Amino acid sequence: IFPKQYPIINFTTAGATVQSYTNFIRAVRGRLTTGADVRHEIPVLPNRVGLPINQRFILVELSNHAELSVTLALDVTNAYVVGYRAGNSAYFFHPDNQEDAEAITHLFTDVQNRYTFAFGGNYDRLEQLAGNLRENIELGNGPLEEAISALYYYSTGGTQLPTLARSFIICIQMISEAARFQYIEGEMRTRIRYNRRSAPDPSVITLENSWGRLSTAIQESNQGAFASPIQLQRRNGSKFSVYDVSILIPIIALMVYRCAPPPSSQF
Ligand SMILES: Nc1nc2cc[nH]c2c(=O)[nH]1
Repeated sequence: IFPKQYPIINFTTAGATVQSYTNFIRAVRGRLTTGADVRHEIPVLPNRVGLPINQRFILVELSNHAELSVTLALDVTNAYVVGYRAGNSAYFFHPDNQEDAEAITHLFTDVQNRYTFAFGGNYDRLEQLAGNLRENIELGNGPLEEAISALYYYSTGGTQLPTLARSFIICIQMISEAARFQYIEGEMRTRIRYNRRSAPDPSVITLENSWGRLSTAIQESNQGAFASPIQLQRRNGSKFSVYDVSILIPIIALMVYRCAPPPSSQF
């Protein structure tokens, strides 16, 4: 066995409800952030520069309403889905650097088959493969159910890259993005609430694209005041500017490490 297995969080699309979903998201958030290091009341993700391999990844066990199981590997430093496991085969996205590649080799070391995609796992690449943009890809418990099915069957011959990519895009938003933004969590919650399945509107997309920007601004903000007005998008697509972190507090839940903690008065 591998010395100390990474924490595993489970979820199932079977009898999934708003409650179970909320629990899942809160659990993920709790495993990502150590609780400590919060800038302007918002918790920050662990700094990779000094983060040991053992406390680098979080496993997410996704099960279908038809005995299908798949396990995603979440990068604790940015809630980035690095890869997944199905049956006895592990698939990882092409790393952007040797450092991460070195870390990736520690995932699912007990599988018989390991494969590394030539393409990256970032939205821009995935959308090209899926032949569909996020704004045209539906989200919800249903789509998620189908997503798990595709991912699992990839290791058996189903393959179909367009579908495979689409599945990833779905899982990422419903898990990673949901844990990142309390707002996105709500969107998914409403969808599950009414057994709905719909594509994400502008406001959601913009947030996903601006996660890094926001994290930076909030950390380099003079006591909450942003150094420059950040433009965001509304549900109808209309743009608006944000000047203070206060407005974003109930929206964003987690931020990626950017600036080094100043006098850390952690009390
Ligand atoms: N792999 C991957 N993970 C995440 C997590 C948030 N956004 C993304 C993304 O675009 N790709």
